[PDB]
Amino acid sequence: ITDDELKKVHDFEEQCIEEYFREKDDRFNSSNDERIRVTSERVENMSMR
Amino acid sequence: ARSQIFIYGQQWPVGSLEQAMLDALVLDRVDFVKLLIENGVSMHRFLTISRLEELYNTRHGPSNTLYHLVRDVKKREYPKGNLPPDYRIS
Amino acid sequence: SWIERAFYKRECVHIIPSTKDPHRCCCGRLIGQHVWSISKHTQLSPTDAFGTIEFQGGGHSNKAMYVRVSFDTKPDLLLHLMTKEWQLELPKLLISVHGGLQNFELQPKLKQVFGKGLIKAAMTTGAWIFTGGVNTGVIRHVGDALKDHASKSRGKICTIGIAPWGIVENQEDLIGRDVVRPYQTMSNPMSKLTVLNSMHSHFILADNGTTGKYGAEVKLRRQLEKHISLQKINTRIGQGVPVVALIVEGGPNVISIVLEYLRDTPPVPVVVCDGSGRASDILAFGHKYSEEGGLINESLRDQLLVTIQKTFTYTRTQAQHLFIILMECMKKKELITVFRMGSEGHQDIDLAILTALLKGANASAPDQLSLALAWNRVDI
Repeated sequence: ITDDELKKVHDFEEQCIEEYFREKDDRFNSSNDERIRVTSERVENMSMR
Repeated sequence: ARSQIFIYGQQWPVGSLEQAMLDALVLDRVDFVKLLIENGVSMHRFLTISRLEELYNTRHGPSNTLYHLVRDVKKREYPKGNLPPDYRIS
Repeated sequence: SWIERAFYKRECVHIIPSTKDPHRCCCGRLIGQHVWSISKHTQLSPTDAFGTIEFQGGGHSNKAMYVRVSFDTKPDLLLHLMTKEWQLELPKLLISVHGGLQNFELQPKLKQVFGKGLIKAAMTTGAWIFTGGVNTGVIRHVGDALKDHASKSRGKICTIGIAPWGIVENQEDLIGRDVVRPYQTMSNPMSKLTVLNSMHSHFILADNGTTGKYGAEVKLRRQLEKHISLQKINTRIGQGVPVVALIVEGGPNVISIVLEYLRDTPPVPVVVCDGSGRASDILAFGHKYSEEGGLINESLRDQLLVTIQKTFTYTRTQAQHLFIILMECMKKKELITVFRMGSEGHQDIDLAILTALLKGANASAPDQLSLALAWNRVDI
């Protein structure tokens, strides 16, 4: 491919990498286990406070 | 380091951040690499040939099997044998 | 090739007046470094600095388009540039963020609330954020908010910053014609020049010729905002796009900016924030202690005078003139919406901003409904 097409392909790859990483973060943050753990830690700190 | 050393208005000497970058790289400190990158240090202006050669010749951090690979390819290229202990891997 | 043949630029060909330092000319640049017409004798030429900036370092990698334009260019050409060459649709909302050029630190809760509000307001309505461009103070806070937005959200906030061309660091690094130029986010503390903000989307870096001095972008930014507000919104009910003015901290000049915004046809609502300090705090102290607008009694008048003379370190007559400008601003007390951290100050930036826009338009409920339909805000 040419150079503009190479830039377009590289930008598409960076978009895909960002999409995948932060969607993985959204999946981790919306899971039941992470929610339960965050709630328990907040409830413990809230009980001491 | 994030909450005290990298506070707002902190004066930084020229070239010290790249030295801290090299020291964090040779000691396998991923979060310090992240913090230094987020605090202005760029890999394009930092990474040189000599710095990469120093990174390949470091002795800190975890163990690796790179020396055995270098010894094997040196034995295959020039059939010598065991590398000298004070060998700089080019 | 259209950018070079449409936009122009100016450079310092003067008689080199030393004023104080023999190397420092009227433009401030070095005496041998050379190559308005009053004392600068500047000449006009096609531009040589436009394209794309690749922000190297500073965490996330972000590409920001840029163009160097003259300070006297007509805003229609600039708006055509953003709509056509940069492929930006016409915004449903314009936000003008003003503040102090000096760096400052705010409370953590106030900073988090302000950043989340600015991000959500620019996201839901698809607005344009207008900053000072360089990475100083309030624009630094906006850049931190955009960094958080990139760290936890999937949108692309259009955050066009307008900065003086002569005050940005590494001016030779941004020289090119439609060429991607790398930029360094490192800023030398010894140099008085400041770097551009890393997390901005577009730049309208304006050159009046001079280097290291401000004032080369205020008139162009105001004219561009007026020209944008003159454009009709896509609802076609008979209204232009709404313009708000967010003020954080600020100095003596932002009071004059607020006066220019309020005493305008059409009027522009102004939203201020409390807890940052300086001019925003004196505006808030005026707003709570105001009674019937300009009807301010003597005791709080003297309190305002002494707080102006203490915070801004001004003289007696300067504080009196600033209080006169405050009262001239206050005559229009209905437009100014004051956000207070905690309490019953809408508990959010965006409720205050959108409510201020709704009663700054001051039109019929069909017009407010069409504005809310354009912003896709059913809750508002």
